Amino acid sequence: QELFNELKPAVDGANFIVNHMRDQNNYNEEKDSWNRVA
Amino acid sequence: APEVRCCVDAVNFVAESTRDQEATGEEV
Amino acid sequence: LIKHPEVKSAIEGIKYIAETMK
Amino acid sequence: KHPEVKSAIEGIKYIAETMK
Amino acid sequence: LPELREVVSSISYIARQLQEQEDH
Repeated sequence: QELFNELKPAVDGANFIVNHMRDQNNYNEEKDSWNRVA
Repeated sequence: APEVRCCVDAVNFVAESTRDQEATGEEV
Repeated sequence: LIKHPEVKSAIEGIKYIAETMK
Repeated sequence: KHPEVKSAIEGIKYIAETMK
Repeated sequence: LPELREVVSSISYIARQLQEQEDH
C-alpha cells in the first residue's frame, strides 16, 4: 500500500517513457515508409 | 519469476548501450 | 503486485524498449 | 542485493546523469 | 529505502525531460 504509493510515480514515469518511445518508433516507421515510396 | 531477471537484463542492456554511445561520441 | 495492469504494462514496455534498441 | 540488480540501479542512475 | 527513492527520482527526472521534449 505505502510501498505502492511510493512506487506509483516510478510506474507512471516508466509508462510515460514507454509511450514516448513507442510513439517515436511509429513516427519513424511512417517516415521510412515515405522514404521507400520516394 | 522471469520478471526480475529479464527486466534487470533489459535495464543493464540499455545502460551498456548508453555507455557505448558515450564512448563513441567521446572518440568522435 | 505484478498482476497490477500498470506494473505489467511498464514491464513489457521495458522489454519492448530493449528489443527495439537491439 | 544481487550484483545484477545493483548494476541495473546504477544504470538507471547513469542514464539520468547522462541526460542531465 | 534510499536506493529505491533515488531510482524513483531518476525515473521521474527522465519522464519530466521527455515531457519537456514533447512540449518543445
